[PDB]
Amino acid sequence: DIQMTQSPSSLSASVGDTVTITCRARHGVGENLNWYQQKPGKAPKVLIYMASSRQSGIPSRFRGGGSGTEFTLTISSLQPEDFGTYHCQQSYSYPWTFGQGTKVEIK
Amino acid sequence: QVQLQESGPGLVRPSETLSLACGVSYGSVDHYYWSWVRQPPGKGLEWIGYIDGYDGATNYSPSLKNRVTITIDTPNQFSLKMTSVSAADTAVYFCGRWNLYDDDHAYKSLAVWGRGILVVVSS
Amino acid sequence: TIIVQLKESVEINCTRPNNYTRKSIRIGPGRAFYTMGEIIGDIRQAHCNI
Amino acid sequence: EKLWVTVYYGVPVWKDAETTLFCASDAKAYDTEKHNVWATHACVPTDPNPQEVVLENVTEHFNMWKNNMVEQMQTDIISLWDQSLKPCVKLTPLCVTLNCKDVNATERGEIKNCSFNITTELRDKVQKVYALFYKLDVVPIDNNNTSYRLISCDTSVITQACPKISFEPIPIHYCAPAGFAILKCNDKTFNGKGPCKNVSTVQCTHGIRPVVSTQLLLNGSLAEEEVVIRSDNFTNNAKTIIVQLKESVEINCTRPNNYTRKSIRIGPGRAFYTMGEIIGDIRQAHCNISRAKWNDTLKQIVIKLREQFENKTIVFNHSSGGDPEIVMHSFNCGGEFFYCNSTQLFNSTWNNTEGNTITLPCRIKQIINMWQRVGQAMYAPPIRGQIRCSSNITGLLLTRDENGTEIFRPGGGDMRDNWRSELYKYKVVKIEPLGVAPTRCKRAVRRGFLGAAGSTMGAASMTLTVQARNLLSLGVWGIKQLQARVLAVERYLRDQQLLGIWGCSGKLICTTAVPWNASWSNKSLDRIWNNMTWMEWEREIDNYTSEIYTLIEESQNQQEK
Amino acid sequence: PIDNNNTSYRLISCDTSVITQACPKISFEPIPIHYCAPAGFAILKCNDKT
Amino acid sequence: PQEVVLENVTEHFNMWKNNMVEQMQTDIISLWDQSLKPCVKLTPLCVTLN
Amino acid sequence: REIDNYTSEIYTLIEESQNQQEKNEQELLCL
Amino acid sequence: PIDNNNTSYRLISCDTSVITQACPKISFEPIPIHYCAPAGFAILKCNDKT
Ligand SMILES: *[C@@H]1O[C@H](CO)[C@@H](O[C@@H]2O[C@H](CO)[C@@H](O[C@@H]3O[C@H](CO)[C@@H](O)[C@H](O[C@H]4O[C@H](CO)[C@@H](O)[C@H](O)[C@@H]4O[C@H]4O[C@H](CO)[C@@H](O)[C@H](O)[C@@H]4O)[C@@H]3O)[C@H](O)[C@H]2NC(C)=O)[C@H](O)[C@H]1NC(C)=O
Ligand SMILES: *[C@@H]1O[C@H](CO)[C@@H](O[C@@H]2O[C@H](CO)[C@@H](O[C@@H]3O[C@H](CO[C@H]4O[C@H](CO)[C@@H](O)[C@H](O)[C@@H]4O)[C@@H](O)[C@H](O[C@H]4O[C@H](CO)[C@@H](O)[C@H](O)[C@@H]4O)[C@@H]3O)[C@H](O)[C@H]2NC(C)=O)[C@H](O)[C@H]1NC(C)=O
Ligand SMILES: *[C@@H]1O[C@H](CO)[C@@H](O[C@@H]2O[C@H](CO)[C@@H](O[C@@H]3O[C@H](CO)[C@@H](O)[C@H](O[C@H]4O[C@H](CO)[C@@H](O)[C@H](O)[C@@H]4O)[C@@H]3O)[C@H](O)[C@H]2NC(C)=O)[C@H](O)[C@H]1NC(C)=O
Ligand SMILES: *[C@@H]1O[C@H](CO)[C@@H](O[C@@H]2O[C@H](CO)[C@@H](O)[C@H](O)[C@H]2NC(C)=O)[C@H](O)[C@H]1NC(C)=O
Ligand SMILES: *[C@@H]1O[C@H](CO)[C@@H](O[C@@H]2O[C@H](CO)[C@@H](O)[C@H](O)[C@H]2NC(C)=O)[C@H](O)[C@H]1NC(C)=O
Ligand SMILES: *[C@@H]1O[C@H](CO)[C@@H](O)[C@H](O)[C@H]1NC(C)=O
Ligand SMILES: *[C@@H]1O[C@H](CO)[C@@H](O)[C@H](O)[C@H]1NC(C)=O
Ligand SMILES: *[C@@H]1O[C@H](CO)[C@@H](O)[C@H](O)[C@H]1NC(C)=O
Ligand SMILES: *[C@@H]1O[C@H](CO)[C@@H](O)[C@H](O)[C@H]1NC(C)=O
Ligand SMILES: *[C@@H]1O[C@H](CO)[C@@H](O)[C@H](O)[C@H]1NC(C)=O
Ligand SMILES: *[C@@H]1O[C@H](CO)[C@@H](O)[C@H](O)[C@H]1NC(C)=O
Ligand SMILES: *[C@@H]1O[C@H](CO)[C@@H](O)[C@H](O)[C@H]1NC(C)=O
Ligand SMILES: *[C@@H]1O[C@H](CO)[C@@H](O)[C@H](O)[C@H]1NC(C)=O
Ligand SMILES: *[C@@H]1O[C@H](CO)[C@@H](O)[C@H](O)[C@H]1NC(C)=O
Ligand SMILES: *[C@@H]1O[C@H](CO)[C@@H](O)[C@H](O)[C@H]1NC(C)=O
Ligand SMILES: *[C@@H]1O[C@H](CO)[C@@H](O)[C@H](O)[C@H]1NC(C)=O
Ligand SMILES: *[C@@H]1O[C@H](CO)[C@@H](O)[C@H](O)[C@H]1NC(C)=O
Ligand SMILES: *[C@@H]1O[C@H](CO)[C@@H](O)[C@H](O)[C@H]1NC(C)=O
Ligand SMILES: *[C@@H]1O[C@H](CO)[C@@H](O)[C@H](O)[C@H]1NC(C)=O
Ligand SMILES: *[C@@H]1O[C@H](CO)[C@@H](O)[C@H](O)[C@H]1NC(C)=O
Repeated sequence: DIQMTQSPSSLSASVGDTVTITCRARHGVGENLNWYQQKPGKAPKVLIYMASSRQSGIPSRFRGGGSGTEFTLTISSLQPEDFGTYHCQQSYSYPWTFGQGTKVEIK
Repeated sequence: QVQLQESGPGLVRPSETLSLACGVSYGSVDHYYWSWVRQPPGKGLEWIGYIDGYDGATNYSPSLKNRVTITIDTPNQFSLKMTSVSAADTAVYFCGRWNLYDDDHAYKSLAVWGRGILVVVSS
Repeated sequence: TIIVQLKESVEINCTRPNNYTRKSIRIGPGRAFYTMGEIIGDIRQAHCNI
Repeated sequence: EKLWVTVYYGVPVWKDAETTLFCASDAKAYDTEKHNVWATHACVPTDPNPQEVVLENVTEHFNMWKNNMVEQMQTDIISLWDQSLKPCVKLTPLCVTLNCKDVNATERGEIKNCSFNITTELRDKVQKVYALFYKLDVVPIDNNNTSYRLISCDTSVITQACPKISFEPIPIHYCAPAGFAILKCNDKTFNGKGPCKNVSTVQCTHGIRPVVSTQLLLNGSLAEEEVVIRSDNFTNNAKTIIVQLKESVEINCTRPNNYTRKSIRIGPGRAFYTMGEIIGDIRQAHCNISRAKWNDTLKQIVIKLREQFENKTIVFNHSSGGDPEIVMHSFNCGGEFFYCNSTQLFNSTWNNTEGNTITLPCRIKQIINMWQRVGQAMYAPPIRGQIRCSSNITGLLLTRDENGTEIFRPGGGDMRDNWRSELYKYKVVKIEPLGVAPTRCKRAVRRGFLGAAGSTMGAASMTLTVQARNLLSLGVWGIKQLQARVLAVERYLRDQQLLGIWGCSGKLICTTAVPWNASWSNKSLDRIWNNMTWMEWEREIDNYTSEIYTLIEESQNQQEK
Repeated sequence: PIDNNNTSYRLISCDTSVITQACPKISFEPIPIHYCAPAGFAILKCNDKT
Repeated sequence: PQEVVLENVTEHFNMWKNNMVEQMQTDIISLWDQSLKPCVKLTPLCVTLN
Repeated sequence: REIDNYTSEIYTLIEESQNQQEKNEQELLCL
Repeated sequence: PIDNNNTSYRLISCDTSVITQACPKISFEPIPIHYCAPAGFAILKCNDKT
């Protein structure tokens, strides 16, 4: 039961800038961290698989990276549709826990 | 493109058993880890547990292990039975498919999600 | 072999109208065979329009 | 008063760079039976003369948290481990249901006696055998009866380590290839990030023991003056706090049981080595830490943390409950893999004597998922005999998590955090010996390599040969070494080709016909040849460097010929 | 032989090694091999009769 | 073959520490393993023989 | 073999005194 | 069809080789590839329209 902390807990940015979201595991987990995008009222969509790789259909603007305890999601050229709550997940050890998530608003 | 849809009662009493079904539309319950994840209002996601498809073996989160039974009742549907609910269990419950075969795109990530059913525990 | 290079291209629209579904049959730890399960909809011939 | 550009070959100027490094070992350090997992037989024997040239007037910014040497060492350790385990027995026939009975000591079922039905080398014969397994290696299947399965067999293929492959750490030296150098920070109490005043140049580093352990660093090296708290930001508790100790604390770990080694033949050419019978009684594996020494170690750590974190109360907690591979202290010694609860070491509040020894309980696990990776697993074969570890505690990895207090816990991230503890003093730099400076003409104590780096341009120009001499000279290390040699040759040959075009291939210093443009640097020769170092000079004309070379090719030989 | 005086046998060394069949197309005829030093090195030959 | 006789050169030869022999053995073993590698394994053949 | 104990000394002298000084004396003599 | 029986069938390639499954993550979409001269060589291009 690895506890996850995400930072910042509340995020806002203008259209077109580059933003980062940091996910921290209480224990080292190698590269086994997923990232999901949850739009309000909808189920989450998978964005990043093993820390850095992308899902087909997801534009190259969503880049992952990191290993061990520090993982980041970088969203370049942020678009209006990229609004909602981002979650990180630990695939390394069961239970596959999640962070509380960071809300991203469009200004 | 396989899709999943949760079905069940919206309200359960504080001492009854919660029974939620998940149907599969454009597909069937094949050899993936079929699982349930909880989202309490205002909180992040919590894993409930998964059941395999190759065999009937299941694996539940330890903190809920003694309160959760998951079985498959038909090739196009499986269900979560969570006993002894409490007020703390009010949440949106999501059904999903955990992909574990490496040669696909999700080496270990819930890759097919449902829409989510809101279950409220109240008197 | 006679290689013919055209001045203008010809548009070819090829379609596989059948949808199908995909099922995983496990072969061993961490590995599976991916095959078709049940066909959804009518059976229609794949074809190309020139 | 007119100045002309002069080309100097052998300039002691270097820049931060990443490159592939090679390994060296002290002597063979093997008996031809150990076949060390780190492939030390393929490393170049070390040079008995370590060089070590102290650079006067050189202050260099070091950053242990962005050091490429750590990422490269971690990559090399993973690659070597995978290459070593690859040609070994794959335990695919063992994904069977185990019928396990608890072993009753004369623990609570820590060792289980599991019987199962597998094939023999003859394939058409099926044998019933039994073996002893640790509780952590067997997971219940279906209901709560005696049926068990191996912890990872369902998702990955467990590879049995070849019994001839030793896991004993032997110090490994990371030398840089020709054309590159390693700078070492010799400050007694280096913060881990920032300028270092006492900088030395050494082609190789000291021996580093590739010890795989968590929470507490074993062996390695100690601090010279005091306990040093490194970390990165400190305010951000997400970063790992690396603590280097001044004095070692002796830790005596042991496994007292005397198991047999039963070889069960699995298939043609393949055998499974497992635990057979238990000789003597069953006693718990454990680890002894002197209480007073640990007490003073924490006293020093709390003092340093209090200084860093202001006068707050420091409270040490143990790790959260969970899978032993994640939350327990772990190490490998004697060939055996130990996991210890490590809860008696971080259980105190320091604010502002029951026993003299801390005995930690430990467990043995044979199926190990190392490097925080899934999809592959190793089975650790039985060693036979009692294990004596007798290791040194030389450092800690602490993490941090509200009534005016701060909570620290044993922890850390991936193995890179351990390598930083040894690699915090080293930086890799690329040598660029070719520099240009104005002179008046138209067309010593034998300091070691880069010893003139902190000197003025004058007098430093009298040591060009010293830097010039160091531009030259099928597994993981073989191909990487061949690539490094070819790339060093290409770099040297490219510099020689540039000099040949300029007509300076036979000259260390050559004067060209290109006048000095005052827009490049409106400075007199006294302002250039004195006061400035070659590093500062190359920085000042870095944005104009490409222009100077163009003029040399555009003029001089292009017209002189 | 296995199973004492029974007619059961196994192939030799099966229990200790993985037997690889030599490809029938592979010839074992010895062909003289000359060893040559890399450029920059040399081989000295002793011509003393005894 | 060239072959240059070295006048006035007396040299010390020692066959028992000659690296050329170890190098030849390594090459011979590597060649056998290379040749046998792309061939049929007889693992299924380890059966009880009557 | 006789010079094998002084070879590094001779090489150190030749480069140091013959090519880093010839190249400075020539640099100064042009004037 | 592997027998006179009109309900027996086998994979087309089974009888000659083991069939390797393509990983679904692998995309077969063609991507432009450029060939570049190595050092020591040059690539000439003919620009004659016809
Ligand atoms: C000659 O050139 C033409 C023009 O470029 C080529 O025609 C294009 O062909 C590609 C496919 O080869 C096609 O791209 C698809 O368009 C669909 C339109 O909706 C998309 O839905 C589809 O997306 C899927 O594939 C992408 C490939 O990476 C994924 O990124 C994406 O997430 C989708 O993934 C689905 O499919 C993959 C299959 O591998 C699967 O793994 C996933 O799980 C998921 O099911 C593609 O983007 C272009 O649209 C065509 N162009 C036009 C203008 O129509 C033509 O093919 C070339 N000739 C030849 C012989 O190849
Ligand atoms: C690291 O950095 C320091 C600080 O910059 C350098 O120290 C300077 O070094 C230069 C070169 O040696 C010094 O300049 C010389 O100073 C001499 C005076 O010092 C002498 O006399 C005192 C008397 O008290 C003695 O104590 C002392 O030891 C010296 O013997 C001058 O005599 C020199 O001039 C002569 O030589 C120059 C050579 O170019 C000629 O041009 C002159 O005509 C004349 O013959 C010269 O000025 C400088 O003073 C030092 N600075 C400081 C602050 O100490 C280190 O050298 C440098 N280290 C390295 C390895 O680069
Ligand atoms: C930190 O460094 C210390 C040393 O300073 C190190 O402790 C050493 O560990 C090694 C192995 O872990 C010990 O070596 C063993 O010593 C016994 C003594 O009898 C030998 O029998 C052992 O031989 C085994 O392996 C052989 C080869 O396979 C077998 O033939 C044999 O039967 C045995 O299985 C082996 O040599 C060494 O003695 C200790 N040193 C001391 C002083 O006790 C410690 O392990 C290092 N820390 C870590 C975490 O590695
Ligand atoms: C292919 O054959 C299988 C079995 O022969 C069919 O699966 C059956 O589908 C019916 C649909 O009503 C079910 O009631 C049966 O229980 C299924 N049987 C089995 C064994 O799975 C499948 O539908 C056929 N598919 C096609 C496209 O013809
Ligand atoms: C583990 O179980 C096996 C049986 O599966 C035990 O083996 C038998 O042990 C008894 C008493 O030691 C012997 O009389 C039998 O001859 C053994 N049978 C075989 C087939 O070897 C084994 O002793 C148990 N081991 C432990 C440590 O409890
Ligand atoms: C396949 O599915 C699509 C979904 O839009 C549908 O339009 C199409 O008709 C289906 N194919 C056939 C052959 O019915
Ligand atoms: C091709 O042409 C036929 C003509 O009947 C039409 O029905 C079909 O839809 C066309 N296919 C596509 C892919 O446009
Ligand atoms: C398999 O092992 C069990 C013991 O767990 C034994 O009772 C059973 O007979 C074995 N099966 C065969 C076919 O020998
Ligand atoms: C710098 O480090 C070297 C390492 O040998 C040491 O001898 C020297 O005294 C140190 N100098 C200072 C000023 O710390
Ligand atoms: C452990 O510490 C003692 C302290 O005296 C020292 O002598 C010994 O060499 C150290 N061992 C290692 C492996 O660092
Ligand atoms: C350290 O962490 C704090 C947390 O608020 C952050 O604001 C600050 O920028 C960080 N500093 C560095 C140097 O990373
Ligand atoms: C362990 O058991 C073996 C069994 O042969 C015995 O020879 C050896 O002395 C035992 N060792 C100890 C330390 O009891
Ligand atoms: C560890 O300390 C305990 C204290 O009771 C002692 O019995 C045991 O023998 C010691 N073990 C070692 C390996 O020194
Ligand atoms: C560890 O064992 C050695 C054996 O010589 C002993 O000297 C040392 O005091 C022991 N240390 C601890 C902490 O038990
Ligand atoms: C260790 O330090 C704590 C600090 O509270 C103290 O209570 C304890 O008595 C000390 N133990 C020893 C053995 O010095
Ligand atoms: C950490 O230690 C404190 C006492 O210092 C204790 O109250 C607290 O519950 C511990 N934390 C956890 C998570 O158990
Ligand atoms: C460590 O020991 C304590 C002693 O109370 C126990 O509660 C805890 O569960 C143990 N933890 C592990 C991970 O074994
Ligand atoms: C921490 O020390 C106290 C001292 O009273 C003890 O009661 C407690 O059990 C210790 N905690 C653990 C986890 O052993
Ligand atoms: C000497 O170097 C310093 C470096 O900051 C610079 O400010 C100063 O102007 C330089 N002096 C000359 C004469 O170039
Ligand atoms: C010496 O060696 C040369 C090698 O060419 C050979 O022809 C000649 O006969 C040798 N003579 C003696 C005396 O061994």
